[PDB]
Amino acid sequence: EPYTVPHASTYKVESVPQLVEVKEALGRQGLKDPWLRNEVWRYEPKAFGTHRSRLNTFLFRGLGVGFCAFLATVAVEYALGIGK
Amino acid sequence: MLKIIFFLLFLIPFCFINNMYWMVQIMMFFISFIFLLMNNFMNYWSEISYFLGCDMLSYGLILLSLWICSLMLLASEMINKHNNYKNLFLLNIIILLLLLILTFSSMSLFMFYLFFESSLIPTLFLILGWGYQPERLQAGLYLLFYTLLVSLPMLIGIFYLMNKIGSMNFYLMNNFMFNYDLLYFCLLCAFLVKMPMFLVHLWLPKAHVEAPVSGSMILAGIMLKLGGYGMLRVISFLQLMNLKYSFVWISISLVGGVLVSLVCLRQTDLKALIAYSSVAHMGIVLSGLLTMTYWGLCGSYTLMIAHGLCSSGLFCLANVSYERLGSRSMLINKGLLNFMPSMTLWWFLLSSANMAAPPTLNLLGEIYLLNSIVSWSWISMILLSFLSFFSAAYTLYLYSFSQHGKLFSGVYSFSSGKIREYLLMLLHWLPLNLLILKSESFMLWL
Amino acid sequence: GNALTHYMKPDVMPGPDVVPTFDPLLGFKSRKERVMIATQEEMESAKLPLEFRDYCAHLAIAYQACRSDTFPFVYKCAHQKHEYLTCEYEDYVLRMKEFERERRLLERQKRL
Amino acid sequence: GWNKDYKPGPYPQTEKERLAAAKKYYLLPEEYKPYADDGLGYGDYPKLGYGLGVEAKDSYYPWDYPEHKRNQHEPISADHDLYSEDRWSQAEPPRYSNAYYFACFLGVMSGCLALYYWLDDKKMYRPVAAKQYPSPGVKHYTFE
Amino acid sequence: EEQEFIKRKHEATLKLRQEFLKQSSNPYRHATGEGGTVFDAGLARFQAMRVSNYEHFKPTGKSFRTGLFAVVLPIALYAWALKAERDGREEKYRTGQVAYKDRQFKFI
Amino acid sequence: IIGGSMLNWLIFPFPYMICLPIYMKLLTLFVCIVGGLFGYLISLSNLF
Amino acid sequence: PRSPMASFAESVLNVIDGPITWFRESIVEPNQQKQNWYHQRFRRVPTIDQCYTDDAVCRFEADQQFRRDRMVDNEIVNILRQRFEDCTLYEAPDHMVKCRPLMDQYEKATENWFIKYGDLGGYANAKTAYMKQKHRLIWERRHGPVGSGMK
Amino acid sequence: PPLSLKLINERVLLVLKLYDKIDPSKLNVESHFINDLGLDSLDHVEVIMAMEDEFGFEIPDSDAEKLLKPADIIKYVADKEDVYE
Amino acid sequence: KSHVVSYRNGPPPHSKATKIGALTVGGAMWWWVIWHLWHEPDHITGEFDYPNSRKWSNT
Amino acid sequence: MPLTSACFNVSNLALCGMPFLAGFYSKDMILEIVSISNVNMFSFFLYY
Amino acid sequence: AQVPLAIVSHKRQVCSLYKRALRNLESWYDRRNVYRYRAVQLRARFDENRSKDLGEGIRLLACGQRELFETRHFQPRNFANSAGGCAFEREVIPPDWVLDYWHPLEKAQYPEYFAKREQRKKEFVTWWEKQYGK
Repeated sequence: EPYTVPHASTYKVESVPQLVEVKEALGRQGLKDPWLRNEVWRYEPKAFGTHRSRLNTFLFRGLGVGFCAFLATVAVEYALGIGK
Repeated sequence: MLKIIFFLLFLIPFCFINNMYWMVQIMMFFISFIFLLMNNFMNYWSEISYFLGCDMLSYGLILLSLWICSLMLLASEMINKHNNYKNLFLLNIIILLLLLILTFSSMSLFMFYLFFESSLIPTLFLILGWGYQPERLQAGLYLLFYTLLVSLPMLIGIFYLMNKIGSMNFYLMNNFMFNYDLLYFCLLCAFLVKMPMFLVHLWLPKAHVEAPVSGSMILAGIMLKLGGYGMLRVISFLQLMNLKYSFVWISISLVGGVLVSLVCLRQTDLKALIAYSSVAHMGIVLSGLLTMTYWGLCGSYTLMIAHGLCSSGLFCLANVSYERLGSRSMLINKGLLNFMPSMTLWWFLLSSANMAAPPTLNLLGEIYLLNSIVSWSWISMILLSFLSFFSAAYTLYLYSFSQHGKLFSGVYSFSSGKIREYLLMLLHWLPLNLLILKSESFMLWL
Repeated sequence: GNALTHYMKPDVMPGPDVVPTFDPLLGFKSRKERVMIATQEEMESAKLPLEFRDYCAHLAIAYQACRSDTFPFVYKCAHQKHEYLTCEYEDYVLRMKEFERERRLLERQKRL
Repeated sequence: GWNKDYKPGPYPQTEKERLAAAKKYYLLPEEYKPYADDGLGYGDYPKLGYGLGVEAKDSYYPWDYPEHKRNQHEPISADHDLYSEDRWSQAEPPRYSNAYYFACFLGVMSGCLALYYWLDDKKMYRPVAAKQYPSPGVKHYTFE
Repeated sequence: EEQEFIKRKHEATLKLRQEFLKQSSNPYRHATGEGGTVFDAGLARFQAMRVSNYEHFKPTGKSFRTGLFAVVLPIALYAWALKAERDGREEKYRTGQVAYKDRQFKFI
Repeated sequence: IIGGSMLNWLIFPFPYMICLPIYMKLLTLFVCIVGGLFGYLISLSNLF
Repeated sequence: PRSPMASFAESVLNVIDGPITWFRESIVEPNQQKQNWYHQRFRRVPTIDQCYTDDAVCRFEADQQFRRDRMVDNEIVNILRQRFEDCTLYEAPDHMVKCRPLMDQYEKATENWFIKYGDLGGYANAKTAYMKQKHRLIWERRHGPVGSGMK
Repeated sequence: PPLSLKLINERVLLVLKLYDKIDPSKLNVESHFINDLGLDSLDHVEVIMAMEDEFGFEIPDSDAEKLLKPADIIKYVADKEDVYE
Repeated sequence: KSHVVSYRNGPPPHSKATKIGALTVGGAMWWWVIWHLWHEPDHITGEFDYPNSRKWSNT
Repeated sequence: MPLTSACFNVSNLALCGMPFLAGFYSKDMILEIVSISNVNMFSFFLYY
Repeated sequence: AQVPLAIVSHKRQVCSLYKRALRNLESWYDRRNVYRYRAVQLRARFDENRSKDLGEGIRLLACGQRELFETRHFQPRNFANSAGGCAFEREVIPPDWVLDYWHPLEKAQYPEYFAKREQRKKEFVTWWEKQYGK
């Protein structure tokens, strides 16, 4: 079998991340949204986290290692004899 | 050169003896190998037999003639399949070969003209005895009568030259110069039809389209070059008169070049593309030649040789399609990269040489000719640019559409590539790469 | 301190790449002369391109020695670069000071 | 048959010939429409296609030869090339008209070009002195 | 919708779809292996018209103006320009105005 | 990652000396940065 | 050998030069026969001026002399070009050092070469060249320096 | 990876169970659009349009009219992707 | 095409070694960036001060 | 892809001229050479 | 198999218009949160005028079509693995008879395939004989 598919009982349009808010900002128009249940697995927690969190994950992927290895190199040039 | 001549005569019997298609073929290549060995010439006439000489200009032309004349037999084997009078075919070819040798070595103008116009017959046999289209009839009418209708009239110019000169060896004319204003047109135009010229291109597409692989290879491979070889020998004494009236010829050639290239784009037949293409290249050759400058002439000699080779190979390609998919059309022929990918390599290469991609003796030509014309008149550049541009343009289209698109649905199973055709394509191209190493023999003749 | 005012006063602003035009006035700066260190013969053999064959070439050939000495790691050859660009920088200070000097010598006579 | 066997007839000049020719080309009696035959015409050859483009034709229709989006017996347009997807043709109507495309390009080019040359007249710079060169007889004065 | 123009074409034009399939799938002439293609009228029509339309050509004002401005005026004008410029340049040359220093293309 | 460094230390025997105004040398950084601001702002859009 | 890699490039230079020069001394010198090949000296010929109106053999002899002389003088232009070529390559600063002092030889060579051979085109034989000089001499004597129009 | 006929079926079923404006319980797999689903003139193509986005290809404009059932949709996807086997 | 093709889910959690490969790839970039930064932070600044035309007294 | 994402970062920053990467070594040196040399308005403004 | 007729009903000229519109929303709005908003806002615009006279329907097309054409994204979301895709139709395969012309040693790599190939071929002949009774 290639993969598996859930039943769609889990796919609740009540997905919290401001899909209800756009439901509200629609509600002022008050028309409907029948397909919105698709976007549940779309914007799901721990799939991709927050966009700012994702940007944190990306724009800073190895800064901690960089600074640590940087400080080690600083110690090397300080004590190895390079001096200043 | 009588060595070659007697060799060919003693090859003639093999046509009668049965099953000598391949024995004849090897012999023609072997004598070509022998004629290769015989090479020491300078600008002066050399190897002066009874009335046969040889020179830079004639030596390479003969080698191409022997070269192409042997490659006929590789090209055409359906004659053997059909048993379509292989004996007459072989006899026709050899007879043609002898005439070419004697045409290119005739040290007299009249001897040259005699063999030149004697070649009218054996070529006509080659188309008519083995043609395919019903147009073969009217095509033969076009070929023969366009030629004779002007090729005969130079006969007067030749005799008039005799009366005023006393002989017709080429060196003897060079000593003199004529400006009677009819001698010029009568000789020039008479050669221009066989060149051919854009305004008298008319016959040439027809002759190529309804002629076999062999005849078409001959037609585009020598006949056009043979016209040019005469020009190179004869314009020596037409200079002053040429200078007065030359702008007309260079204009129509250059103008016709861009036009015929646009005809190629719109054309829809493999032989028609190549036929028009060959007219285009021989347009530029006619231009550099009529410039008469050193660069033009020495380059013209080269481009005639290289153009003949590339035109032949492209005709073998056209034969291949015609012999698999049984129809010359662009529409039917397509996507062959899927059916003969190792062949499409050769399609690309021969196309490459025709658009002047190095290392290519063709390309070596256009540098020489384009330098000549540009020096002769800066105005030319405005059309030289477009002429080469559209030259490559249709060649691109020919290569792509024929080999690239999705296959054709209705196509009945046909055999795949084979050693004869593969070796045929290498043989036409690989020397076209070889020669650049030693262009000096094919580059210097003046 | 810009270039747009040229279009308004194409006279007042001296222009680009302009030679001095009031150097005779020795009551101000420019009383001493240039100084040549690297002889043109050594410079010739130095192969220094003419675009740089100017008064700051002695250090230039000095650097070439540094780089031809320890070429595999040019990064070691740092101080030679540091000095050379400084010697050039001082020339640039003279370039500016020449610009405003001929500006000054221009202004004191402008309205006069 | 051969080409001379298939040579198109002269332009049909009465209604019966129109009926015959439309059948000659398998076209319906109104589908058939010969060229103007005014002096550079093919005569009875039908005048088809010539639309915006071949790829405008149906993308998903069942085609005998998808290559050119062509079914079986059907009169090929006299200008099949010059309208083929491999040649001058598109799939959808253009957004604007010819003058728009050329004008939007070239009008901008002319203006920006001319405005540049105006500004080249005023070529800005850094106010620095002329580059000094050692040479015979040159005596630039040190600020000392 | 013309009242069945699309339909009227539909009936016959969908018949030969099957014959194309019969031809293409034909095991027998595909077995012969001689190459060739199922005949196609549009192709045959197209080749014949492509090779022959002179018998249709009527030499009228249209064709004359078309051809005249197609090559003739191009050929004449370009040739005239070439001759005119060369006449000027050669005139300077035979006058000897430009000596053997300034002139260009000394080597062709 | 090392990038130009290897070349930068081995191509210029005569590194071009550039002592410019601070409002020019640094300007290359901020006229640069405002592009990224716009690139990541104009993309980020609220629904309505 | 101050520089490190240059002190190494020498090492491969010793590597490459080693076997080849060994091969030269090892399987050439003990396997070479001595033979000599000289260089033509074609006798002069009575040029077109000398030969008679219709002396076809003599005229043919003159042209061949003209062609060979053309091929050499044709060349002397090239060699001077190659010579100037070297100088411009001499040193990056060294262009004006010897361009004009060396090029001008090439300049004179071109103009002289043009005058003798130039402007004739292919097929040009001794006759057309020789008479062109005659025409130029007449022009110089009558209308003065070429490059002045006429009077 | 290849595609499994049963999974194609469950997948069209998943979206159909997902689509609100259809009868929520997703009545018999062979539910005709105008009969019990009640899918209007425009609701029908909304079905096709989601199927498109889900299965990574446009359905032809008229050929949607051939698709008159979720069984058809499976049958059309199957003809595309070699699912019979 | 690829041996991992999930359905309506994030990536199948891959090995730490591949995670280590990425983190080090970004880390090497950062290490060198700060490496250069501290070693020659002045370079971003104009390497030389900018003296003033007015401040230059008239000798 | 944290590797491809990270690598695509390195290409961006080299191309974006983030300091002490490829763009910074190259784009920088060009732009102040534009400053040093007298140039045209559009050419100046357009580079930035 | 059946090749459909080309006749079209005003319902289809209006519904496929809705289809193209949904596409034109995509090419101009991407974020699925943004999309479903505007797609359903589009529906109201196709719903407020649900049932009108034929004549008004013709004017409705006279406006509807222009909106698409005048508001078409210059880069429509052309579909990846379908006709017009950015990589669709990447390669082609020739008719099987090419496999029929393998050199016997070339044939000698997959005998089991070629054996079954030979069998299926004869059974196809029977099938084609059936196809219209030959």
